[PDB]
Amino acid sequence: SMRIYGMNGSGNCWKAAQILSLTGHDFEWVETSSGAAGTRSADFLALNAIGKVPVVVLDDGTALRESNAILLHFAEGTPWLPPPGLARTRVHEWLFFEQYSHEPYIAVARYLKSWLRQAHLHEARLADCATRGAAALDVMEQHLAGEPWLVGEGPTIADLALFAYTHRAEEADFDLAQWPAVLAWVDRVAALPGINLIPPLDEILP
Amino acid sequence: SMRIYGMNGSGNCWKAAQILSLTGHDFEWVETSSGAAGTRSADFLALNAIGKVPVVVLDDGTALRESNAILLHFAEGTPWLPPPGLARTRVHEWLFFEQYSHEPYIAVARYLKSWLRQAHLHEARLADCATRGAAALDVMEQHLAGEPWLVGEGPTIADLALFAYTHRAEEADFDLAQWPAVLAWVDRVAALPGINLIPPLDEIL
Ligand SMILES: N[C@@H](CCC(=O)N[C@@H](CS)C(=O)NCC(=O)O)C(=O)O
Ligand SMILES: N[C@@H](CCC(=O)N[C@@H](CS)C(=O)NCC(=O)O)C(=O)O
Repeated sequence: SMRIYGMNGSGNCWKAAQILSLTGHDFEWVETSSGAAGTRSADFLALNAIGKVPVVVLDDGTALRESNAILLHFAEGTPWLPPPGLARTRVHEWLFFEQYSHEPYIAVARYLKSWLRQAHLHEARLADCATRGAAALDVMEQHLAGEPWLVGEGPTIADLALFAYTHRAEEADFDLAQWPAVLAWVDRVAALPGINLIPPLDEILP
Repeated sequence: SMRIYGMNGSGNCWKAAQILSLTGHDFEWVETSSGAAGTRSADFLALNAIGKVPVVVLDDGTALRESNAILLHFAEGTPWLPPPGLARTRVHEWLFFEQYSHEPYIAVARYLKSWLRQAHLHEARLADCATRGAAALDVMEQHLAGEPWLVGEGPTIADLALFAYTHRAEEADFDLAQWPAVLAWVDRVAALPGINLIPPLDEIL
């Protein structure tokens, strides 16, 4: 039976659970810690040498890693992933934008401020995050002011990939009211059948 | 005719030029500055709101961005990219690992040290790059010690994506002799027909 190794509250892990649920796959969740008892354990590194969650393990033992690769793997042949061509390429562009220009600022600031509550250890990092995260939101705003979805005329895994952390941007100290087209898109994605939100970290973390 | 907006010496821009030449596409290179005269100019931001090179613009006006998306776009239907399935997923995994775990350390160290020659101004960051870049090479080494290519039995865009900066790792002060499987793989990729190396940055300056 299929397993997701993940951390409760993680947007990257949410991507994996969300696409599995959207595409009709049953799975077992395995709560995995950070460090020698989890992501840096012998057993885990045997699944993923990179030492990161999410990892999805198929009933045949195959271990899949990288949240955006997991989105691509399970969305293949569904309306969540266009076929090769311009639309698929536009999806790819947003997924690499997400990993390079968005996640490292939004997800990280949320982690440091609302998960660890270590704002004080990362003043420099956090100011940079605030600036570069705002720039990533500006890119999303510019696009979503003119089209309601990231690609083509309907939702795709590009929307899922950027929704993962953007829907919880308040925990990274971003006020989405200042990016009204992004806010409207967050609401549009949240209203889609089958989409679930990450509850507030304060309510799910020990 | 097709254009590539890029920076000479850039590994990410090399990915675009390299896949276009491997797949038989002629292109015009357009050198693009960093900042108001290039990547942050109004004309360039109209092509790519992210304000980053490479950008590939087709004759019909279509502007493509993100070096790994550009690899995916032009490799589709060629031996460089398998059709959907497990091997194709393995390719994706390496492309995301490259962007998240490898490029931000190896490409950035190379740029700050060997392009800008400002190592003295980025101490904490470059120490972090040295540590995390080494970890990324360890992942590559563990794989490549057991097989010659990143995915399956032959070269794919996974190899191209990782080769782009790894082949010039010496400019970020990584000695590839210390990762012998990665060293062997760099030579293996470099020997494929039509693969061109990025010239040393000291020849470009
Ligand atoms: N590029 C990866 C990044 C995943 C990632 O950063 N995972 C984190 C949690 S959100 C992790 O496993 N932390 C590393 C550790 O604890 O060692 C992806 O999108 O899957
Ligand atoms: N994820 C991008 C990264 C590209 C990138 O970092 N390009 C830099 C090269 S210096 C850039 O254009 N930055 C210019 C700017 O931000 O103004 C890709 O792979 O294409």
